[PDB]
Amino acid sequence: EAGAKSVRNLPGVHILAPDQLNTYDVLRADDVVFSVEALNAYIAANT
Amino acid sequence: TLADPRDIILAPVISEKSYGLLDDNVYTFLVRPDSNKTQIKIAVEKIFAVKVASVNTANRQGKRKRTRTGYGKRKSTKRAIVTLAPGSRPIDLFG
Amino acid sequence: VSPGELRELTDEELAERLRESKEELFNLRFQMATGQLNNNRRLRTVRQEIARIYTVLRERELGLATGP
Amino acid sequence: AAVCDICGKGPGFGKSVSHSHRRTSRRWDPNIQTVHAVTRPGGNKKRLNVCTSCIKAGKITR
RNA sequence: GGAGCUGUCAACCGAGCGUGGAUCCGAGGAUUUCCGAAUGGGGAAACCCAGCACGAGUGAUGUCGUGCUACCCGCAUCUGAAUAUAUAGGGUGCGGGAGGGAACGCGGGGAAGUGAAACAUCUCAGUACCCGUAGGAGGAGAAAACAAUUGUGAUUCCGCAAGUAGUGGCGAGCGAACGCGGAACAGGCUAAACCGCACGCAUGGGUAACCGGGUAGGGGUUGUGUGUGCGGGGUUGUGGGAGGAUAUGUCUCAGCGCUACCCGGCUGAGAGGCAGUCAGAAAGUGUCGUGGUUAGCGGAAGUGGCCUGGGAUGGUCUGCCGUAGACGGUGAGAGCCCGGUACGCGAAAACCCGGCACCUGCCUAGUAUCAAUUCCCGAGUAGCAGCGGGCCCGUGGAAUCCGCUGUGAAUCCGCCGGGACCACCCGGUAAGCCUAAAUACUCCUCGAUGACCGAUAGCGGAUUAGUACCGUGAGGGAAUGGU
Ligand SMILES: [Mg+2]
Ligand SMILES: [Mg+2]
Ligand SMILES: [Mg+2]
Ligand SMILES: [Mg+2]
Ligand SMILES: [Mg+2]
Ligand SMILES: [Mg+2]
Ligand SMILES: [Mg+2]
Ligand SMILES: [Mg+2]
Ligand SMILES: [Mg+2]
Ligand SMILES: [Mg+2]
Ligand SMILES: [Mg+2]
Ligand SMILES: [Mg+2]
Ligand SMILES: [Mg+2]
Ligand SMILES: [Mg+2]
Ligand SMILES: [Mg+2]
Ligand SMILES: [Mg+2]
Ligand SMILES: [Mg+2]
Ligand SMILES: [Mg+2]
Ligand SMILES: [Mg+2]
Ligand SMILES: [Mg+2]
Ligand SMILES: [Mg+2]
Ligand SMILES: [Mg+2]
Ligand SMILES: [Mg+2]
Ligand SMILES: [Mg+2]
Ligand SMILES: [Mg+2]
Ligand SMILES: [Mg+2]
Ligand SMILES: [Mg+2]
Ligand SMILES: [Mg+2]
Ligand SMILES: [Mg+2]
Ligand SMILES: [Mg+2]
Ligand SMILES: [Mg+2]
Ligand SMILES: [Mg+2]
Ligand SMILES: [Mg+2]
Ligand SMILES: [Mg+2]
Ligand SMILES: [Mg+2]
Ligand SMILES: [Zn+2]
Repeated sequence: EAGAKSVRNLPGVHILAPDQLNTYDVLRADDVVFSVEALNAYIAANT
Repeated sequence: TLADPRDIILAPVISEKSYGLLDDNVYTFLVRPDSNKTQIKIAVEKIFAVKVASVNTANRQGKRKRTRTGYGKRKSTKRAIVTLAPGSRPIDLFG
Repeated sequence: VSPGELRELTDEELAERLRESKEELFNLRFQMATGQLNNNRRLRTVRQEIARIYTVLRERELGLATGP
Repeated sequence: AAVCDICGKGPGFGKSVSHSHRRTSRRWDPNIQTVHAVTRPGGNKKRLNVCTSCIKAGKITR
């Protein structure tokens, strides 16, 4: 929650959780930034 | 909670009929509309220190006046016309 | 008249401050009818101080802040 | 009457079925019989409306 | 709370108040005419007239102010008519009820139009409407349960089973349950046998018992049986309980059951353990919370240049904030001008929730084995029959469940259910009561949302709106926003 609060009110930055990835939010964004704790927790859930 | 004879008598009537009765020592008061002639006679003999011969009362309905938000009825009064004793002190109603 | 200065009056000075303040309203109701009252804010003032005296006399027979 | 003054038993409502199976409303009223009951022996009587199932038991005396 | 204010259609004025804290916001208190369940008696609701007690006023009747006085039910007392026991009724003092509310709940009453291409059975539909009566939810509920040879183990609710089994002038249509997956979990008191004590009825006087049992006497009639109450004992399905028999066992003191002794029980206090606002008993006084609600306040960063214009929030170059780029206002698209937002601070008093005391209550004698003779396990009930209601089941071979009428059992070697019924086997112990949670609803209070409406739309109602107007009445019911 230290970095979640840091990028709330930037225009264009949308924040979601690893278990809340969905097609409408990936395709709206030109760039997808994973936290390294969040990218491993997405790969280890889909093997 | 105690009473007062000045709670019955509200105000005097100021009109060119009531000025014509001041010459004969006859006074016109607006009284509270739930008061009989004996309350009014005990009160005038205790407020002004005078002797009262007779009290004549007259209810009057309120006027109803046209207004753009509808009709509206005014307040309903009770006059009481007080005749003093033959030869007592006149009441100074301050004008 | 402040409420703080009506509380040192004992038990029957309030009954004769109530009595000489209903005469003050009575003389002011005659001056409004005859049109000889310039200060018309004094009708509102005397009605409040009659109302303020009944509050002090009622508290003393309800057991709230008694004392001469 | 149709209401017992001890057990509170009232009428039940049902139907009345004909041969063409047409159904109309009627009442099963209870067998209410009047009694002049006493409380203590030799006492004064009192008119009550009781049913026959409470005279068959010992709910009242006479 | 912090400098203006005396609400608003809706101004024009008049006269005043405020840094000695006003107006305004919140909490508690006082006042609270008259009608209305309306309740002193009356009435055409908002009016009319009193009685009694205590005060005020008058020379004295007049007059006045504050209290109290309906009816019914319940409890506690006094009186006890015809009439004797007595009751009905009456007097007195305490408590309670009545009426209203948008939906939701439970019990009871109960249509029709319509569908059947007509219609009567059936449907619509146990719907509309109606009556009784609640609670913050209610009802239900601790197996007379299902199941079928292994088993599940209170109820309610949602999804399946399933538009299936079936049921139907086998027409139109209607329609389960077994069982499986979940939400949520909780279990507790009484009646009876018998044992003490209190009151009433009947019987008995050395017939006899009883005086806690045994052991000696004494007393010399308060026993024996039964009825109504209050305690103890008892709460079960693998049947349990009372009553026996044998071992085993009792925290202190006082009192008590004719006297002594051995033993045991009862009452009161103390000590110790437990439980508590609860379904399992119930009220209250204190004190303390990192607590909650009913006002609030603080809160970062541009007077930036030039162009356009009445106006910059616009364009165009620049400077910053962001745990704040939600929304709105401001002379046109504003994070940086304002009210605020993110994020933190704030409660005298009242109320709610919780903790600790105070207080209140329960427990401190039984436990274990054997015996299987007796006693008990909820009565005008179950069952049976007659007529009906409802179950998928429309009277059918019709079980289970419920109503009225009639007949009318048994206490465990009992009784009820397992879809007529019988035998066997399995399952459970009806005719007493209470029980949180999951579920249903929003007149009303705060806080957000909309590929919702934007004045013939959205509520009938942005405007005198249930207003004007129409109707005797119940009811009907508009139109009108923008400098
Ligand atoms: Mg008053
Ligand atoms: Mg005359
Ligand atoms: Mg007249
Ligand atoms: Mg005119
Ligand atoms: Mg009757
Ligand atoms: Mg019926
Ligand atoms: Mg029909
Ligand atoms: Mg019967
Ligand atoms: Mg205030
Ligand atoms: Mg207030
Ligand atoms: Mg009345
Ligand atoms: Mg009446
Ligand atoms: Mg008698
Ligand atoms: Mg009610
Ligand atoms: Mg029909
Ligand atoms: Mg028809
Ligand atoms: Mg038809
Ligand atoms: Mg047709
Ligand atoms: Mg309940
Ligand atoms: Mg289940
Ligand atoms: Mg008992
Ligand atoms: Mg502020
Ligand atoms: Mg600011
Ligand atoms: Mg704007
Ligand atoms: Mg904005
Ligand atoms: Mg049937
Ligand atoms: Mg069978
Ligand atoms: Mg039983
Ligand atoms: Mg039972
Ligand atoms: Mg119940
Ligand atoms: Mg519930
Ligand atoms: Mg709202
Ligand atoms: Mg409209
Ligand atoms: Mg338009
Ligand atoms: Mg009319
Ligand atoms: Zn009966």
